[PDB]
Amino acid sequence: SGAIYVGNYRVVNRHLATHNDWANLVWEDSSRDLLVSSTTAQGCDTIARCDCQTGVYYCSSRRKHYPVSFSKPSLIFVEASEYYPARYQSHLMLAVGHSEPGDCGGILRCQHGVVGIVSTGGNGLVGFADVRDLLWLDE
Ligand SMILES: CS(=O)(=O)c1ccc(Br)cc1CC(=O)N1CCC[C@H](C(N)=O)C1
Ligand SMILES: [Zn+2]
Repeated sequence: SGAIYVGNYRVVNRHLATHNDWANLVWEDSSRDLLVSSTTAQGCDTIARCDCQTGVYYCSSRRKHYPVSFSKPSLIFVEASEYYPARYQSHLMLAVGHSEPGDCGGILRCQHGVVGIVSTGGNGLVGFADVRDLLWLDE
């Protein structure tokens, strides 16, 4: 579980969004597994605007942060689940690192700020849904 709080926005995995998130919906994209809802309180997370391919992510199944090299956002095939049929997830980045069900929502950060959140994984890999192209989160 986990979310990004920037300005008047909350960014969470779309498959884990709550009733409040859907009642206060700003934007959602099932192909990216992302949903953004509005908040009354102000958020101070900084979003990175870069093309970093290294960073650090939070892994809740280990209560630890790990450094990773990750790929550029692209379309990657993702297996069926209680949340989605089999499909290509877009804007997804892969890294070699530990992740297991329950880890979605962990933040990936580089020196510039928040890069994305855990969205997929398994087999010694971890997948992150990128948020660096959503320029409107800041303004
Ligand atoms: C594939 S797994 O070994 O069950 C796993 C491992 C790590 C992590 Br983080 C998570 C899982 C499950 C997984 O990737 N899901 C379920 C939730 C929605 C995801 C999606 N973006 O379509 C796909
Ligand atoms: Zn960066």
